[PDB]
Amino acid sequence: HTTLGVQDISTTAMSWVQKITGGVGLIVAVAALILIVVLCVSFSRH
Amino acid sequence: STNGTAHGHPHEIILYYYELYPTMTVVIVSVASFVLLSMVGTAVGMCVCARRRCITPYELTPGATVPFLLSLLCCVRTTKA
Amino acid sequence: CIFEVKHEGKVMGYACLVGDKVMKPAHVKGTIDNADLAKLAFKRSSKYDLECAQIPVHMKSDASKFTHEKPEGYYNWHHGAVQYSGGRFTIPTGAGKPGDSGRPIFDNKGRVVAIVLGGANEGARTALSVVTWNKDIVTKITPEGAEEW
Repeated sequence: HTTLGVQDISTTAMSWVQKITGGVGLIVAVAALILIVVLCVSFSRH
Repeated sequence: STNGTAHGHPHEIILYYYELYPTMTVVIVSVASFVLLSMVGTAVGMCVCARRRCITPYELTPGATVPFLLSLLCCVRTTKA
Repeated sequence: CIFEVKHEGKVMGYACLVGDKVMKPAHVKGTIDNADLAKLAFKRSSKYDLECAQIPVHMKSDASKFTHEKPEGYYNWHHGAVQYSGGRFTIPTGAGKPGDSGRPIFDNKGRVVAIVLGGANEGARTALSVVTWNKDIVTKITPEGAEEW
């Protein structure tokens, strides 16, 4: 009957592009946390 | 009609636009732009954090250099003269 | 080696030529009352409340060599003798007032041991809040309730 809202296909290919986005977000989140950790180390050092 | 092949990669992805559409792609593009902004914001934050690390050792006196390499690209180049 | 920071024609703290750098507490307002020194480019460091630069070649002979070595006993400073013990520098309350920041606390061989930033009044004596050298790196000791001079 068609006439509906996606999304739908095309798997693989679709994953190829999707995988490119969000990874860098995780990286900068981890780096942010690490910077906080080091900051706390300095706070402890003082 | 307007065959909506699968791929690929991507390629076909844009072919679907014709199939069910006006819209679809524009929203995805906006989402991509938002993702880019998040990526850019992260980088900006990272650079500020890199400053936060090089702070203390920003006054003067020997002490890196040293950890300035290994050293997140500045660190150095920075220690020197 | 000691130079005075002036602000609106008024001495706020001091600047010191230690090692091969030119130091002055970051919190001190004003500019070093010395042409050669004033035109320099300082690198601030808020952790250490320090603000160093490099000594011009023509003044490098005028630097003073600092030290991490500070055994309990008495030290020297412009207003008299400071006392060190329990990891704390103190002085007779009243002998240090606002406008004394930047002044070094020398030992008997001239080595700068710490730099005064302010002091907390704890009665008879005031525990000084100073910038002091650790094993190699700068540090800042601030007694509870310090009044930044």
